[PDB]
Amino acid sequence: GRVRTKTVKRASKALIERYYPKLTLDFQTNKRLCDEIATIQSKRLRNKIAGYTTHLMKRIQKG
Amino acid sequence: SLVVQEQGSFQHILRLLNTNVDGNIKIVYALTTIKGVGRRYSNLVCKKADVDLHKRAGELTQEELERIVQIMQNPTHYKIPAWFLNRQNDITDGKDYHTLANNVESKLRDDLERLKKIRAHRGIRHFWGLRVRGQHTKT
Amino acid sequence: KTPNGEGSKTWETYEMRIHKRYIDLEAPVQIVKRITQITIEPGVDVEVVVASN
Amino acid sequence: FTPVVLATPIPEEVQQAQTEIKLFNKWSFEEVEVKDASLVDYVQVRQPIFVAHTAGRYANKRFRKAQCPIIERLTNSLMMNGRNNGKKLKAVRIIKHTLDIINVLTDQNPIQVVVDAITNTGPREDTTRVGGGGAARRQAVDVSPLRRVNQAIALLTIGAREAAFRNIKTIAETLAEELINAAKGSSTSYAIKKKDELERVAKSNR
Amino acid sequence: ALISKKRKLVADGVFYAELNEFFTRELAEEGYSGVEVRVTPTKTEVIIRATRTQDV
Amino acid sequence: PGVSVRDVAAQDFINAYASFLQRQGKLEVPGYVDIVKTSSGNEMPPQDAEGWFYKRAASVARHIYMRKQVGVGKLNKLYGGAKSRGVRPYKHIDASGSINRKVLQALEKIGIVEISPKGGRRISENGQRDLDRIAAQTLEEDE
Amino acid sequence: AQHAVILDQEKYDRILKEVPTYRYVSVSVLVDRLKIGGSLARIALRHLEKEGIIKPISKHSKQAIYTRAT
Amino acid sequence: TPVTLAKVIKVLGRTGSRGGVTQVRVEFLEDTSRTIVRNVKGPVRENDILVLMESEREARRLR
Amino acid sequence: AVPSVQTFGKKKSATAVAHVKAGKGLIKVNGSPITLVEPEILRFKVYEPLLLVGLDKFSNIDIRVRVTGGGHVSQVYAIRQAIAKGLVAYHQKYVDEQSKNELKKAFTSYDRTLLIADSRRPEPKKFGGKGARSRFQKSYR
Amino acid sequence: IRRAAYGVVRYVMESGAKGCEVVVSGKLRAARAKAMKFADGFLIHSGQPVNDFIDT
RNA sequence: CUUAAUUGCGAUAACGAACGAGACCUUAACCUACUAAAUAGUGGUGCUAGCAUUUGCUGGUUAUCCACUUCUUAGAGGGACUAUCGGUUUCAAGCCGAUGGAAGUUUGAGGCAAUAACAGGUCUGUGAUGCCCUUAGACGUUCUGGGCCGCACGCGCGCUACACUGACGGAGCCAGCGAGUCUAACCUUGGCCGAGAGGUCUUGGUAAUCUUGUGAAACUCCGUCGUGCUGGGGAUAGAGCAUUGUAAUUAUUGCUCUUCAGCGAGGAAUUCCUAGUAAGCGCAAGUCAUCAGCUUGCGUUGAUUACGUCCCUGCCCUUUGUACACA
RNA sequence: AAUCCUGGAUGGAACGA
Repeated sequence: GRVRTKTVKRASKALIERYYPKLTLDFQTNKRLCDEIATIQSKRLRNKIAGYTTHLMKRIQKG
Repeated sequence: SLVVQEQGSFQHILRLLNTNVDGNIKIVYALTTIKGVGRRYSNLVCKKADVDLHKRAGELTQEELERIVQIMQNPTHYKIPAWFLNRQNDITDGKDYHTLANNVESKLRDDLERLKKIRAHRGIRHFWGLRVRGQHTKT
Repeated sequence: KTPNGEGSKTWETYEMRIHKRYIDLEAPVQIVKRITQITIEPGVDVEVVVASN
Repeated sequence: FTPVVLATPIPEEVQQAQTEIKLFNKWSFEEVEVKDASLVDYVQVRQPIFVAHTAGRYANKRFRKAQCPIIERLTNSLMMNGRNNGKKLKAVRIIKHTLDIINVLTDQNPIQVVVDAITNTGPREDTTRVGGGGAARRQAVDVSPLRRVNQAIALLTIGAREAAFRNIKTIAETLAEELINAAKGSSTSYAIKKKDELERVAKSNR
Repeated sequence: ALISKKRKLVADGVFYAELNEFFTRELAEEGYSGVEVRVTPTKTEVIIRATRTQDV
Repeated sequence: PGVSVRDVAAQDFINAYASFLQRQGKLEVPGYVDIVKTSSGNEMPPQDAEGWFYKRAASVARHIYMRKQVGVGKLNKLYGGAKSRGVRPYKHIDASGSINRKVLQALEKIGIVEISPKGGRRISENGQRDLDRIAAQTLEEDE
Repeated sequence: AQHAVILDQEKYDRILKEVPTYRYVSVSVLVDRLKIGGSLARIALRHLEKEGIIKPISKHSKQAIYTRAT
Repeated sequence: TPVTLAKVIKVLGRTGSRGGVTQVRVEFLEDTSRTIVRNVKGPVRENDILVLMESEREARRLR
Repeated sequence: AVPSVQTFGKKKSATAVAHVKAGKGLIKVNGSPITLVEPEILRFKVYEPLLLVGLDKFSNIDIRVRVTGGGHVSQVYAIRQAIAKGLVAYHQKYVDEQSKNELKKAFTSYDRTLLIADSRRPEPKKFGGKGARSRFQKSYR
Repeated sequence: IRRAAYGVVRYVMESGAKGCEVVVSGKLRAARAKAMKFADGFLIHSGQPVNDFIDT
């Protein structure tokens, strides 16, 4: 099962809370930005966080 | 290869050395029907004799059969290498005889009874009817 | 895993890694003894040979 | 059709068929077609193939099995009973000889003969034990097309196996006569006998 | 001399372990934490990390 | 266009070259032939038996033409198989070394195979020419 | 150990008369007619393809496949 | 040899003791607009076609 | 110098390297012709890359293949993969990407692991069994 | 035993650990064994962070 | 409601925390982009062999070079995050399908793995150990020799098998995980002798370089059998030849010939298993002077059948009843 | 612009410490 965990969701929520005038809807540049911006200790977490931020950005743009 | 038209002189019980050797099969295994000889020995014998091994046993006229039997009972006289034999070195006389008869059973029994005479462990186990080649007798 | 025999027959593979490198250097001998007295480090074994022909 | 000779000499005689329309060097997956509706989804024909080895991943999701070629499924069903696990090559050769024989007898597409055998051996009704709570009865239920074709293949291969077992007749010969006597409703084959048994048992239990 | 690298490194490990047990049994009073070995040319040094450097 | 032993199927080439060696009648046959099993893990002698030495000779001639250097132990590995060890599981067992050794010696005698540097036996240029001409005749058969 | 090791006069005639009438001929068929055993079935099939009576479409051992000729 | 085909339109739910039987809503091409509920043994996709030996039936949920 | 490429095909162990240079038709394997490979069945499996394109697309080149590792079937699949990949590599580097797309479309409409390698690999063995998922037979008394 | 273990825990968490744990197993105040278990702060049991951080 | 998951959405007399799970680590799969590499390969050029000769084809070659790194090794990195699209869901967490992709069941397999307990196993692993016993015709230590293998029987793992998708005899040749000699005698190539096992003269390797392209088997090409307890099952048992070891006798093993048993698919009962898995097939290591039918791993060939249910055996949560609490 | 509608069950044996 592919349910995201609270570390991922909370980090994404924070990144949206304080870096919304950045963070395009694209996973790739969101990922590179996560690298630029957060001391994440693993590529896998970085990519999961980027994916969830992208998901939240999408369902922000549509409401 | 091609199909022959063999004729009804074919005999299909023709016997050698006190055993009803079957016919209508191949001669090597027909001979393995005999005691004391097996597939390897029979093939060697029928090779040393100039014989068509792709031919059944009810063929093989009697001079051929007796040449075969002579090779069997006196093998070393036809350059059979003497490691091929069964009762090699033969503690009665110290020569290499091939036991191909009911002599196989008689000599089996004689070996057992001389072991019993000298009171060998192998002979005592043979007496009681147990296993003797060094096996677990739990099963 | 167990000292004794009782239990589910559980196994354990321990493993050691051994990494190995080699370099070839066309050197004069003063630099050779300089570079053998340089670069000493724990946990690493160094071998040197000359005239590989 | 005009040959293309080449430094490495290809056999032109079969280069013809090679670079022509596609088939197992003999038999087309053109005019051959499944006689029956209801099971025109579970016979792969179109796509075609060359030979029935096809090291593919079909038993993965749910129905790529159904998209697999029936000939591969026959080889796969022949490859069983312990001493024949693996030996997909033996199975492919057996199928080669079997289709050769089904062409020799009954000049026809043996692919079509096999398909008719399958669709005529597929049992269209089967029994299941309902629960109840300790004393329940068999209930007649319908049978899906996929289970129809699977049980068909199983029955054919098992009949051929139990025939050829301890008999001079070769497994290819047994499979051939069984597929023939199943393409026709001969009622001499293990497959159709079992089909009739199951169907009338269901009729009894309804 | 002239020993394979596998057995060489296994021997290094067993040497470390034997030294560890030895200094554990001896330098108990002295707060023995651990050891380190550093092999060099001309010399091989053995560092002993312990609490107090008065008794050792 | 030119031909080699790599251009001909192995079974047909070995049959042709074994028949050629049998018709030429000049390799050797040792004398303890038709009195051996060819492997300790076998259970019967060969069934050809007015032969099988030209077959083994043709096979190792093609094998040496393929490789660089083979020795006797390599051929014992190559011609050995699974020994049925009665009621215990099977095992790979190398073939009879005396057969392969005497085949290699007879092929040195007829001049197909030469001794090699870096050990083992090598194909000779005479044997290379003979094998190529036999392969030419082999695929010449099908016209 | 049942039947038909060697023909010895007449199954030559029976073979040469009857086998061009079949649709499919192989060892198992010649035997399930309880004619010739398997060894002679192989031999006879080689003989008949030699003479050109039967049309062969086999390629290897352990399964022979012959039909009529025309 | 009267036999009736039937196209599946709604796979309903799995049914039976061990869960090896599936309830299916079927609509058959000759005289469509006459839907039935039946039970089936094997795998089913919807838009699949059945072969009913009898159509004068209607299954209940097996227990 | 002469135009050439080199590609590879894989199936579980068997890397089959394929050099493809400009030539005059010649196709060959471990040092022979593709008419003779093995085991008389899967010769059509190795021919498959040659026919779906149409044999005219080889007269101007020289394929040479070499294999190691695996078994007979694995090596067959490796060499057909290698032939296809070498062909499309040649048609990329020296012929137009349009014809490349055509060849790739054919080989991938077929796609029994012809360009893309089979991702399957052996699950390891684990204690308690002769194999990975299989377990020994327990008794209960 | 309580004084000893809690003194260790105090000294460690003063030294600046994220956490400690002291298990004392055996015969305490009786014959039948009992494992006392003392702790403070934080602790992990799983993963590579065990091999990295905790010292046992 | 959802998830493999007290995993989340969220609801809310609870708030904010910790452990576990997950994260993490290792391995397997992708990279014609980086760093390179006679201890891995390739190409070409010399020299050389055979066939063709008209260019060509298949080979060999250490001090012939020169160039390169696709294949092989690694080190640093990248890559997948269920991406995109469409459905479904209060429209949230999520789920389903297709597309592309090396890879779309937490990508696969594992490691680490909570609280509380069992009066589980183990004093025969420990110079880990309390108490008790024994402590110099000593259950201390050591030497000789036997036994741990002993048989009317019952049980549990397993190995061969009961045959023509099969045996045999020739022609089968394609693997991967490994290990290996110092004050030594290990892995052994090549040549020679011998039917065989194996013996002898040299050589290489302290190892990506030598054993070893571990040219393993199953498997494919040709034939011989031919349905018969048969030639395939290969137990017993006789005789002989070697090897290991001080010593092989109740046979250590290996080889040769002979003897050629039961077993024709196993009631009642019952195990394991859903994909490169089951099964078949062998190989290395472990123990080891020698001896595998064992185990641990490796690869080779590679199916059928579900993609569910709680009916049997059990597990988690909630509610409920209890005269139970070593439950 | 046509247009009549449906929710629903049971199912044997199982002693002891």
